[PDB]
Amino acid sequence: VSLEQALKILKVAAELGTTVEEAVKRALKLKTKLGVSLEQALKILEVAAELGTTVEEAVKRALKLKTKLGVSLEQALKILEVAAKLGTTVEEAVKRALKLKTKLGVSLEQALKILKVAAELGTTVEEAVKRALKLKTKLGVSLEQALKILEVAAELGTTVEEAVKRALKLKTKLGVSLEQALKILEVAAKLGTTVEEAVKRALKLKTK
Repeated sequence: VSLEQALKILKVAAELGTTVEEAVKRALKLKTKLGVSLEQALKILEVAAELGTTVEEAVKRALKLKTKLGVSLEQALKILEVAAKLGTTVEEAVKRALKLKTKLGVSLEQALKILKVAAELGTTVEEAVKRALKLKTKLGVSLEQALKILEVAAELGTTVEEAVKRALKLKTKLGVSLEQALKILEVAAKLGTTVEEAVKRALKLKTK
């Protein structure tokens, strides 16, 4: 059990309002029923809790999208998730994700993350791009990392500079990457706990 998966578990349980044991059971049931990875199974459970629908409907609509557009399951699930957060149809979420790809030269995956981040911030797309591009240039991070920093600052209710400060203090305290430090911070905020506590549980959970 990876630290990323363990953190993903804590977070999904929180999103679901269950204990982690119950979340895990639910995720292992799906994994077997679909022959998917644990990572995928948790993504499906996350999307149902963000859709405010059933695990079963999420799955149903995802495979419909998979077959319809020929995308991966992950991609189908982000699309469903972005459309929900945008309040739009998936046809419309896909149209905007393509107009962003063209407008910037980025992948579908990246377009969709931008759209989601703008939605979460309640900012325009153009303004989210501006903020992400500025971090990209100030710290030499990838686009995706710039976007993770944006969300986490929001989640915390602090500035991206203080988000960055803390994440770097974690890379240092624990010897993890920047991505992992951002996940841990996202996860402690979501759980409403200190990062020490989140990590302790994550390590504690890493006997699954």
